[PDB]
Amino acid sequence: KLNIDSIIQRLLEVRGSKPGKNVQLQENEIRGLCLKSREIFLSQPILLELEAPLKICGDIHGQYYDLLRLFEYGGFPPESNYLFLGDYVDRGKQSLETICLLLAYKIKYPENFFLLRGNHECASINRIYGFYDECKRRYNIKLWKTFTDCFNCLPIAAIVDEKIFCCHGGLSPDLQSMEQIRRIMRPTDVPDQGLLCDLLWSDPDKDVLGWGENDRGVSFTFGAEVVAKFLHKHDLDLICRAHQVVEDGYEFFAKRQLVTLFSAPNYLDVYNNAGAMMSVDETLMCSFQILKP
Ligand SMILES: C=C1[C@@H](O)[C@@H]2O[C@]3(CC[C@H](/C=C/[C@@H](C)[C@@H]4CC(C)=C[C@@]5(O[C@H](C[C@@](C)(O)C(=O)O)CC[C@H]5O)O4)O3)CC[C@H]2O[C@@H]1[C@@H](O)C[C@H](C)[C@H]1O[C@@]2(CCCCO2)CC[C@H]1C
Ligand SMILES: [Mn+2]
Ligand SMILES: [Mn+2]
Repeated sequence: KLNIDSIIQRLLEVRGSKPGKNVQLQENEIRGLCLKSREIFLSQPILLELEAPLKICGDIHGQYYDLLRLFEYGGFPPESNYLFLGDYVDRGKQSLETICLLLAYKIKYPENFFLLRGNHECASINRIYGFYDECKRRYNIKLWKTFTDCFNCLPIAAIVDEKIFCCHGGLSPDLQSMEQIRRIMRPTDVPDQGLLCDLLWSDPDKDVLGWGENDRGVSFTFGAEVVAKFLHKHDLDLICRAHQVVEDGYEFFAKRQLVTLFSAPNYLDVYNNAGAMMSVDETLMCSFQILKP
């Protein structure tokens, strides 16, 4: 009953309009996007096994027109396949248009479009950093809770061609086998510290080789040795994550065993960072497409 094509049409109708122009979908349409995508998320693994070619994107944080710029540069679905690493809402001015377009494409192209969970796809987080307020203003809190129920079902990681491990934050001192991830049950809010918490919040740190203290006030930091042990144990070549703002949109850490992607140019209007998107072809060759602010 949900008219996906009309929703997409209206959402894309603003590409070319003055940045900031809102697209106000009906409440029933947004709830449908949430309920239908949730079903698909639960129907697919929590640890996705994808194949190149694919375009991987980092944080978007409600910068809708920048999301439109990414698609125009990388190709609107289904021209290209996409994998987003999380943090779709909060901070930006248009989290609603942003998340709705993404859910809409997930429903429209369930086998060629994927979305991972970021720490901002968490109630306790998006309640404070913007999304809740945006829903309260343009719609209502009940709709916000519907979004939360959808987010609690997002997959947590993906492996591209058995070589690239993708997640939002990073590793966990609790992560020993890939099975541990695959066994995580949904829906789930992340109520306790531990594996899922770390996957959503950890960061690589240049100072320590093993495990360190995280300035975020949650989770930990991990060094090059930790990364090395992980990659070899699971026969992987690289970790692709997001979660941290980087100047060039992308940046390597842990002696190039990990790459961080961030796709929200000029973050919060304060940073003058660029946004980036990483393209991976069938020859498992990695390439970066930058998006200047
Ligand atoms: C969000 C965050 C963290 O990520 C953030 O990490 C730190 C370390 C590095 C990071 C810096 C980021 C900068 C680049 C940006 C640039 C701009 C312009 C603004 C700003 O924006 C930050 C938030 C946000 C969203 O914009 C982000 O970019 O991260 C806050 C500091 C701001 O100067 O910094 O700041 C320290 C402050 C910390 O503050 C909150 C943190 O308190 C959240 C807290 C840990 C949570 O705890 C709970 C309980 C425990 C388990 C987890 O859930 C409940 C929910 C919530 C209260
Ligand atoms: Mn994050
Ligand atoms: Mn983020």
